[PDB]
Amino acid sequence: SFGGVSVITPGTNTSNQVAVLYQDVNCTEVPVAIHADQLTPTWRVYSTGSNVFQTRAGCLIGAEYVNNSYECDIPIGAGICASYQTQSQSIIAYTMSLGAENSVAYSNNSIAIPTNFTISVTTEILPVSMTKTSV
Amino acid sequence: TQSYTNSFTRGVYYPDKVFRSSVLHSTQDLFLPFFSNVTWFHAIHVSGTNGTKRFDNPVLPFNDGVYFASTEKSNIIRGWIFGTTLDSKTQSLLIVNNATNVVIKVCEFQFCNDPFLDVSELRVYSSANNCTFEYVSQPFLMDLEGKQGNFKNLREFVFKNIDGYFKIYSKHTPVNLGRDLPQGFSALEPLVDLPIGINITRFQTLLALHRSYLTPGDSSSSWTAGAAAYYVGYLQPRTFLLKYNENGTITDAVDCALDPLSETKCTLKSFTVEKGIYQTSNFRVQPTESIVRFPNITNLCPFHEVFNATRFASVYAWNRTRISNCVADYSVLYNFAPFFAFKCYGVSPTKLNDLCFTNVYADSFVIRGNEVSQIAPGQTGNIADYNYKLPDDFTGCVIAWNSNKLDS
Amino acid sequence: NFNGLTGTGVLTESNKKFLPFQQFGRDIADTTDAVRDPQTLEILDITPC
Amino acid sequence: KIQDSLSSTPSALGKLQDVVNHNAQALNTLVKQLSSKFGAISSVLNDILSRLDPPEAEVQIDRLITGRLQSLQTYVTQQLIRAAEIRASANLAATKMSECVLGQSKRVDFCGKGYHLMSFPQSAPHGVVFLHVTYVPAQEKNFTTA
Amino acid sequence: LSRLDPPEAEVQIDRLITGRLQSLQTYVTQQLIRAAEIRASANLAATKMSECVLGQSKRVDFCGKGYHLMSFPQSAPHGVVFLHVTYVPAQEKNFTTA
Amino acid sequence: LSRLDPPEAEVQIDRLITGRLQSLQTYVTQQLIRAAEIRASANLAATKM
Amino acid sequence: DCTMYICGDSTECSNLLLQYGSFCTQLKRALTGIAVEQDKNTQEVFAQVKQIYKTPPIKYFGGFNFSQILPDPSKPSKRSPIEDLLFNKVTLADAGFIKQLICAQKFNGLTVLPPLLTDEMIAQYTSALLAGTITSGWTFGAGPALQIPFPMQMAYRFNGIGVTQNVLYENQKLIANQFNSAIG
Amino acid sequence: KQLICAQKFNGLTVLPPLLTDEMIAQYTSALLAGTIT
Ligand SMILES: *[C@@H]1O[C@H](CO)[C@@H](O[C@@H]2O[C@H](CO)[C@@H](O)[C@H](O)[C@H]2NC(C)=O)[C@H](O)[C@H]1NC(C)=O
Ligand SMILES: *[C@@H]1O[C@H](CO)[C@@H](O[C@@H]2O[C@H](CO)[C@@H](O)[C@H](O)[C@H]2NC(C)=O)[C@H](O)[C@H]1NC(C)=O
Ligand SMILES: *[C@@H]1O[C@H](CO)[C@@H](O[C@@H]2O[C@H](CO)[C@@H](O)[C@H](O)[C@H]2NC(C)=O)[C@H](O)[C@H]1NC(C)=O
Ligand SMILES: *[C@@H]1O[C@H](CO)[C@@H](O[C@@H]2O[C@H](CO)[C@@H](O)[C@H](O)[C@H]2NC(C)=O)[C@H](O)[C@H]1NC(C)=O
Ligand SMILES: *[C@@H]1O[C@H](CO)[C@@H](O[C@@H]2O[C@H](CO)[C@@H](O)[C@H](O)[C@H]2NC(C)=O)[C@H](O)[C@H]1NC(C)=O
Ligand SMILES: *[C@@H]1O[C@H](CO)[C@@H](O)[C@H](O)[C@H]1NC(C)=O
Ligand SMILES: *[C@@H]1O[C@H](CO)[C@@H](O)[C@H](O)[C@H]1NC(C)=O
Ligand SMILES: *[C@@H]1O[C@H](CO)[C@@H](O)[C@H](O)[C@H]1NC(C)=O
Ligand SMILES: *[C@@H]1O[C@H](CO)[C@@H](O)[C@H](O)[C@H]1NC(C)=O
Ligand SMILES: *[C@@H]1O[C@H](CO)[C@@H](O)[C@H](O)[C@H]1NC(C)=O
Ligand SMILES: *[C@@H]1O[C@H](CO)[C@@H](O)[C@H](O)[C@H]1NC(C)=O
Ligand SMILES: *[C@@H]1O[C@H](CO)[C@@H](O)[C@H](O)[C@H]1NC(C)=O
Repeated sequence: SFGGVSVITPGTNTSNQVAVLYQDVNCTEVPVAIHADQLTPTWRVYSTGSNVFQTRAGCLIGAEYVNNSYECDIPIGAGICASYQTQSQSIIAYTMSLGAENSVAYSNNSIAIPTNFTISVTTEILPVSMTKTSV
Repeated sequence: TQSYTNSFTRGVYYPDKVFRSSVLHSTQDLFLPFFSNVTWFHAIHVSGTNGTKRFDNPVLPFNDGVYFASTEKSNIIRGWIFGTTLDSKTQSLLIVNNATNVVIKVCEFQFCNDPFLDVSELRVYSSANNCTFEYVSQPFLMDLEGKQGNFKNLREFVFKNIDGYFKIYSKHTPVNLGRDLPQGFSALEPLVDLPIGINITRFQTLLALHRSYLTPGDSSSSWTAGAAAYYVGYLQPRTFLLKYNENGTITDAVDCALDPLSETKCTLKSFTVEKGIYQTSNFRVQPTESIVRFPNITNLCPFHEVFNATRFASVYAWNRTRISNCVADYSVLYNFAPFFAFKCYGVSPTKLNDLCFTNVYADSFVIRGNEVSQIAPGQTGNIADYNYKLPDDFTGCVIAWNSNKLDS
Repeated sequence: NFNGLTGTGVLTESNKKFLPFQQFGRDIADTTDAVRDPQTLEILDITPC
Repeated sequence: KIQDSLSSTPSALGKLQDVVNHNAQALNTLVKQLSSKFGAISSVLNDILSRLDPPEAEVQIDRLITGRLQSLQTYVTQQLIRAAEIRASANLAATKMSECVLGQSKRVDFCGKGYHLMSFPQSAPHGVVFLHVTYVPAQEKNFTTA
Repeated sequence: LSRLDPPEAEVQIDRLITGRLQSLQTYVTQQLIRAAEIRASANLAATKMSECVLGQSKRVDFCGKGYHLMSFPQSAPHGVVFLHVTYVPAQEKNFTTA
Repeated sequence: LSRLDPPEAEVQIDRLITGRLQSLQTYVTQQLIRAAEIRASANLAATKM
Repeated sequence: DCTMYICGDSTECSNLLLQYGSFCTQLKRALTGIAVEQDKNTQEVFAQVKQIYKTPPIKYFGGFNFSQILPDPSKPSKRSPIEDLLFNKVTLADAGFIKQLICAQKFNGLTVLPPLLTDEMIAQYTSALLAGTITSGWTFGAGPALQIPFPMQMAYRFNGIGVTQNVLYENQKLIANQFNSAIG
Repeated sequence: KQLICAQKFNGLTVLPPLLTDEMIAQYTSALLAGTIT
């Protein structure tokens, strides 16, 4: 029951704590089962019994689920992204927040029209050339 | 006494003689796991005079080299001992230093204790029977004194016997102020190399029992505390990613098998990893055992009959024999013919005894010397196309030997 | 052909600080950049043509 | 405040940074590919000639050269793809320069977000950055319409 | 195959065929990228036809230089060629405005 | 690896591994071009949206 | 996975591969770039909106019927009938759902990473921008969504192509019937 | 420049772009003057 192994970590100069994600495998079977000279990754010092969440992209080790949804920092898959959160610092994996939930007041006679505007300058960074080379 | 301690980050040497600067080269070799278990040991001989006997010498395993670190005043520790099975049944090593000398032997030494009587020799071996190798010259360790015991010297030694060329990776770090294995990082460089060839799985060392001090006695065991001032570590093959300084030394290094963060730092060549997900490796369940299900046959099919015959047929009419259900050992046939040529094809005769065949066919005949190599898949000539050809996809192999003594 | 290490290029007196044991310099190319003369025990630089 | 945003942001010129770093990494991988045995006794030609002899030195050098040529081939193969993607991005930039800069664009959400007013391009290392000036209706009030 | 014998001719032919196969693989790897470039240019040409030819384009500098009027395409060998018709303000004069 | 001996099993394995590596390289080279085409189509889709 | 695909659990073959140089770390990086580029493609195409809109509880658009394109709570996937039609029409092969036979036989390091935006939030993006484009018109493409009634938004679109509002306000029933027949 | 970039004595050369970053700035300034005057 092999599969890919992914490390979810914040910046190294934010912490030294990571959360391991196993690709496309349910934990109840193999990744919880671990012994010396039994699984090729010898970094298995991780508990496999704490902060064990199940994700459609394979279940995740090291982070606990949070109901709250925010703009997601570290993509994982299947609408899940883990990120660093202050409790007091630990890695949490949640469901993607699609965006700010909003409503409109559509009626068959009401209209909305602005009275003051706002000039805003954005930036679009487009590469136009790459380092020419010869071999 | 014996006690445990945490290795922290130490036991890193330069894998190569070559210089680097501001490089992050990685390598696979024998090293010390970071934050690994290290065993203290102490030998109490202070009360030996008032009887009671030392009785404090275990047989330390050597498997896959040993790391050594300790703090001796001047020469409290002298040398080490390798070997296996102790008795003259197998060999042993007698590495030991003398003032400004070192003497190495691989003789079959039989002994019972490790008391290098001095503060001389003997008492630690009783058989100079069949010594094979000896060596001399400058000793490994140079003592330096800071005029006081506060600068506790630390002698980190990396010990290996991989195909001989026994390694003296060492450094002097008297910066210790009392703390055992202080936090930090230093590297280790080699001194000498020499091959012997010996199966070592046992380690022991030599102390100055004739004048010893500071050896408290207690029953500390099973992850307890006790002052020993003598550390031993074992090496296992690992991959390490090393940060070579601008000057050229090693500033810091990380493991590639300890923590998934370190595995990330190793799989992407950088000491700094930013936010994000990364792919490192897979995980495979290791086999518990190996099962063999070769068919339960014992009747050895007749190979002596086909090989050692007296009426071998001609090449134009070759003598074909079918082999049926049998367990054939392809190692008793080496005395059945001179075996002038035993070249074999895509099946190699070496581990030929671990394979199963649908059916085995042997054909015996006689040909001339200039055409002994003529029989091969796709050869052409007279015999090779008129009397016997091997197909290009032929699997198996041919056996040739001269019969000039008989067929003359 | 320093100690069996070959190559073609100009050699200049280098400012590198090879440790007593390190002999051949390197960069991040797995290619030699500096060498120590085995006889004079001084640190040269290697820069190909 | 756009200058302050660019200065204090962690990384806004991510595209140009990636464009430079990709070629740097490809070049370094190509150069590091020189030191590989590719199933040869050694990866140094002078040694593989002096120690060996031409009979098998020819096949050893053949193995090394086919490995080296394949490694160089993968570099240029990914280089054509990278340059094709850069050509697509440069064509996109050219149209943006031809329109957003040299006139108003009725294309919504092309020259920045919101209704577009104009743009100012600025030179960048291995790329161009645009300063789209856009009209955003901002605060509003409801009314009754027929 | 007239000189050698199958034993060693097999490995010689193997080396030759793997070299030839590598050479052929290179050709089609280049062909894929060339056809991707041509596909992008053909999408550009299709948008250019549907915009410039079938109506006016308010896109500045898309259908030729200057304000665009129309475009007449012409068939070309392995390509298309447009005749953009453009309105250029030509000679001008200064004035005072408020 | 059960039939041969390491001396020649090394060259057999090397031939097989270079064949397999070429096959894998072909797949990724095709994938890169397919990704370029899909990125062009997705940019067109983004503009269309 | 290069090692798994090439040298299946063979230490000797893995050792022979290691010398080939960094010819597979690059291979991993290429496909990682492809995957993150796919996620960025979907995010850029759909997440053009900062905020998620919902349709008003009542559905009257001056005769316009959007039943086939607006998602229905009845179906369990919160998708439009048309969207469900397309999902049925397209036969997806794999999605990386911890299946633990063609997909199964890929015990060879070939794995399919599920897309970051699963097909329940892509539907939410689509529904949100549909609510935006049918309650606020284009105005939500520039600033805050501006509540505007649909017949008036339609007459404004007609004004866009030089037909003037009078055509729409004199044919509203006809345009609604034509639109509903076309959508059906 | 004949250490990473200097190490490339391996036939790997990078060619300067035709438009050095002092005429590109002139282009940008010129079309800025056009688009603001
Ligand atoms: C250290 O001890 C060794 C034995 O443990 C001794 O080796 C002697 O070295 C001298 C040096 O010239 C020789 O002449 C003797 O024949 C050696 N003796 C033996 C038994 O081999 C010696 O006491 C010390 N080693 C030195 C000084 O090299
Ligand atoms: C180890 O040394 C002993 C010394 O007695 C050897 O023992 C005898 O050696 C003679 C040599 O001519 C043999 O003829 C005897 O048969 C040996 N006696 C035994 C083995 O009991 C012994 O051979 C030596 N072993 C090795 C491996 O060198
Ligand atoms: C070194 O010698 C020792 C001698 O005991 C070997 O240990 C034996 O090895 C055999 C072969 O696997 C097994 O019966 C046991 O592991 C050991 N026997 C006993 C009675 O304990 C050891 O294997 C040798 N080392 C090497 C590398 O061959
Ligand atoms: C073939 O088989 C015969 C048995 O029929 C064996 O002959 C032996 O040959 C050895 C060596 O010359 C003698 O020392 C034995 O006394 C012989 N024994 C018998 C019973 O003949 C032997 O295995 C083979 N002989 C030859 C000549 O190859
Ligand atoms: C071919 O097979 C063997 C090899 O020389 C010859 O000898 C007999 O083989 C049969 C099996 O086919 C055995 O049962 C006999 O014991 C073998 N010996 C004798 C004396 O018969 C066999 O004669 C050969 N057949 C030919 C040449 O036609
Ligand atoms: C990492 O973060 C720490 C504190 O957050 C800071 O002091 C340090 O400079 C940072 N290093 C880098 C390379 O960004
Ligand atoms: C998340 O929601 C459900 C019930 O509302 C349940 O799993 C749990 O109580 C909630 N968790 C938190 C942290 O609110
Ligand atoms: C809006 O539509 C509802 C539902 O048909 C209707 O009851 C209401 O009178 C309408 N309002 C106007 C102003 O048409
Ligand atoms: C070291 O060994 C002791 C006992 O053998 C054990 O309790 C402890 O957990 C071990 N520590 C490490 C880091 O292996
Ligand atoms: C590193 O080199 C510099 C200049 O060669 C020197 O000043 C510095 O002391 C060196 N660092 C050491 C020897 O630790
Ligand atoms: C090398 O030998 C020469 C003469 O043989 C001598 O002058 C020199 O001191 C020796 N050592 C070094 C480091 O050059
Ligand atoms: C593994 O767990 C997930 C989540 O509960 C589930 O969808 C999946 O079906 C499970 N695996 C199998 C093979 O049933």
